[PDB]
Amino acid sequence: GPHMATGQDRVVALVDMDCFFVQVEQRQNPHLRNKPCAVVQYKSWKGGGIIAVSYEARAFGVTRSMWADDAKKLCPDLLLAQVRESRGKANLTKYREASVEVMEIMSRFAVIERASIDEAYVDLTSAVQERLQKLQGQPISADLLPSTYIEGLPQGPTVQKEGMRKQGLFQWLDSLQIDNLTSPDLQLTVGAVIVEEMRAAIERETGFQCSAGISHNKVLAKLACGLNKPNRQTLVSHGSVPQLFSQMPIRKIRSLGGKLGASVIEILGIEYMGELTQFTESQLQSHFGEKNGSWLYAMCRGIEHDPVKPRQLPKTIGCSKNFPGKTALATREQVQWWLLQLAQELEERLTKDRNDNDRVATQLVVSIRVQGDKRLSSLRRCCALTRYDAHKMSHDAFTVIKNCNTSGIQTEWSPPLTMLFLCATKFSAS
DNA sequence: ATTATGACGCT
DNA sequence: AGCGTCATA
Ligand SMILES: [Mn+2]
Ligand SMILES: [Mn+2]
Repeated sequence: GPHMATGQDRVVALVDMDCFFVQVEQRQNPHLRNKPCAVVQYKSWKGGGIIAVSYEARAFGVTRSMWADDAKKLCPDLLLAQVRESRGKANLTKYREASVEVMEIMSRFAVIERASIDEAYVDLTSAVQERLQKLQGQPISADLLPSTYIEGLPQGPTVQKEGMRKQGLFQWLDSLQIDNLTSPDLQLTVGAVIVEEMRAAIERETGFQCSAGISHNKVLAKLACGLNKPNRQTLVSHGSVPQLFSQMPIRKIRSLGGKLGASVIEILGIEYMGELTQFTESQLQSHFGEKNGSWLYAMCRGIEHDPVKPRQLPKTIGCSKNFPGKTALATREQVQWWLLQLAQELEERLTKDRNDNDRVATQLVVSIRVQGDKRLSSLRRCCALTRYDAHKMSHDAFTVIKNCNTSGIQTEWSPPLTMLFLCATKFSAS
């Protein structure tokens, strides 16, 4: 245990915007503020599909992946904002641009890894070292942590939520050894001070509220972020992990929400993350492979080494559209019209990207789905991307897929297409 | 008939 | 390269 690496070398934060597309719409339209509201795409089919939900609306049981007509049954006064439509399809440009606003603010504090349209990881290790020296070994005042929860506290020997939060924070700060500049708990605490500042800057400069997690790695930071949403941040210390994990369903951990997580549970006969500690690393590797087993063995002990990648920008720019049920594309001209629609939005986004970010895509991926099939994608073919023009891209896309047509006559398309996807990839500096 | 994305791992 | 998994609004 002298040599037992603690996995406490880094301070990592995860910042995630609260109900993000909803906040974007509420900033634009003040009538939606502090109301049960949701963001919907399309409208004809069952009122449209919900993709974001305000906390007021979640109180009524409204969720994402709910049809708006069904959501209105739970919440009759639900207000709805519609995703823009351009060239016959949902267009997410407003939310992508809002995301850039937030990411550029975070980048003033540290290197960030864009993890989704509305969240980024922050490696704060260096910022913390600097703030620690600025500090002088003064105590950290509760006043510097006005929206911070310390997971696991208060504990040991009032019934208000904010009262509980301060109780826990006071116990944490009372215990801290601010004397030691290499203390991991102290380092997390200064990390949280910086994230309060970052979150204040995001709200001041965009109007958007967010939550955050602070811990020693990405998985714990992501988990921490969720603990006290909305508009709060949570510090998960190395020490808080045994109790936290002792009743944490395995599926709650990032990457375990799917088939792998289900196989951990079934094969091992366990339910909670903490139960993993009873297996040897070799045992876990035998069941889940070398990489996953090593990852699980360390992760259940609160340790993970995945770095925060310095990447603020998406690696791919894609445009996709489903043609569900009876709207499936059964005609050549239909297929070519929609490929052009997709290609025109792609050209628009690619040109904007080239101007803002000094880079050019070099590969065009074309993906389709066929009726009665499978899975999200039936077939994925790549071809060169040499020019940002929609007509070339759409013609090229048709070329690589046109032989998928089992149809006897080339005017018809069989079996009908239920999805088209164009994705630009393999960016190079330009 | 959730839809529209976007990253990463496997072979 | 093409496929599959996991994730987010
Ligand atoms: Mn969010
Ligand atoms: Mn998110």
